[PDB]
Amino acid sequence: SGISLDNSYKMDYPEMGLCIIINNKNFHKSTGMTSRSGTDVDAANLRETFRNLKYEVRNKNDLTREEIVELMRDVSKEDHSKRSSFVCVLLSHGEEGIIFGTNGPVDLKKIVNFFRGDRCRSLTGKPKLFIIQACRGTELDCGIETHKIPVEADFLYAYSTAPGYYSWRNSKDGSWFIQSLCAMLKQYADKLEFMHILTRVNRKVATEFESFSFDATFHAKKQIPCIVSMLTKELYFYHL
Amino acid sequence: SGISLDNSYKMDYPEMGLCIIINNKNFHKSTGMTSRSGTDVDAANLRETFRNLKYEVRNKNDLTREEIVELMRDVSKEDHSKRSSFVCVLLSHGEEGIIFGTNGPVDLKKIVNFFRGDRCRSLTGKPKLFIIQACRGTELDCGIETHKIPVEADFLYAYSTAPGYYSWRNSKDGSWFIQSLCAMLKQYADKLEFMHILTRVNRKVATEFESFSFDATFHAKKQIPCIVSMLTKELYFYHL
Amino acid sequence: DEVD
Amino acid sequence: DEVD
Repeated sequence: SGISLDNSYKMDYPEMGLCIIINNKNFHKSTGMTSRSGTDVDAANLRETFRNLKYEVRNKNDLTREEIVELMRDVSKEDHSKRSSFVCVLLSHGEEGIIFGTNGPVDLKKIVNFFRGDRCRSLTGKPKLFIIQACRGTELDCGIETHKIPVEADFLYAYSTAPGYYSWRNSKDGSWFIQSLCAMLKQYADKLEFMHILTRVNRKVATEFESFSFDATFHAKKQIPCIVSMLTKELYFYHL
Repeated sequence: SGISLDNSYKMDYPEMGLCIIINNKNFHKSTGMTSRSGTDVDAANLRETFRNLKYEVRNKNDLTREEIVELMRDVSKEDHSKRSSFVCVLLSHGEEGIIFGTNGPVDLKKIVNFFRGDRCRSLTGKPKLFIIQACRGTELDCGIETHKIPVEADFLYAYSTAPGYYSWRNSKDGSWFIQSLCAMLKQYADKLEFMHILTRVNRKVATEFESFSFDATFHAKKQIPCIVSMLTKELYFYHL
Repeated sequence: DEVD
Repeated sequence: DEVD
């Protein structure tokens, strides 16, 4: 044949892959965690969005920390040979490095380790995307007026917010991040590379959103998401 | 005029901006830190590389933690009005969230806060790039065979390694990350967007490098860098 | 608006 | 090869 390049992930396997959405809305009383109003808007948006990208979407609601770990374990032990990629979406309370089951926390590193290059072989070399709508701390942004491959390779963490910061969720419209994510995937998934889509998501969140609160502490605050990429190639959701 | 788009940073200011390189090779005996052999290759590579991108490069060697903070403070208080961007390169020992002066550690967050959108106004809306060659922990990768804008917006952290992991440096060739970074900037800065350049850097490091050590613990280990983007636009180093 |  |  003629000259061949290689800087984009192969996305023309028979299946695009799984999209696991963990939607945690109601939390055991003993945890002391509030209900996450509007998260169902988010779960439903994501479901539709990723359906249109031809992912096999599985929605899960209100999982204990035990259920989260066993679900991720089981999904990682499936044969993904015919799938191009893996996507997992976490919607819950959180803190830096941490996501909450309905009855207590889960180390994010525990969840993602299941999918390490050496531990999930049918996903080695393929993009593993973790999209996390959850707090990474309690800081507020007050804004300003304007072997042979690493086992950690081929991961992408699309964080809703900067390290150390709260993440904002609107109980009517859904979270700022997920709203913006789905809109940008809708409009640009058939033409832009994923990092450039996520960059549009950064700008949308940074520019179009600002908290309104009766509490001065939480009023007029801003948010910037955080793209953490360990990808080794460009990711286009379409192929030719 | 005709229709105008806006998804790329304006990089046609009179100056591209500063490139501050902090090259820490020799450390006070009391710290117990080893000399970072090969880092001078790195500093020299970066200097040449960013010179060709028309940055005003300033190299600094062997700075105490005090000197680092006062340098960053002073640079942040300059008038960057005529500059398109800011780049800072840190070459030293480190741990997660932390970079070492010659006499002790500096919080990375302390350094970057100087350049927050509300604290450095002549850089508000402009890309602030922090390139960090330093350890983020002590994990080894054994590999597998194959107001109106947020104050944290418009930052890019190009980490040499994944969170929690060692970062590898070759005493003859320089560090894996910086070697790969400069090569990819050399070959692709006049045609690719910065995220796509950094993705090529991920792959180069992930595929072409593997440690050789007489010590079994540190032998045959791999590395994947980590792009952490809070950018709101595409960044091309050239303009039209 | 609420935080997570 | 050495670590930082």
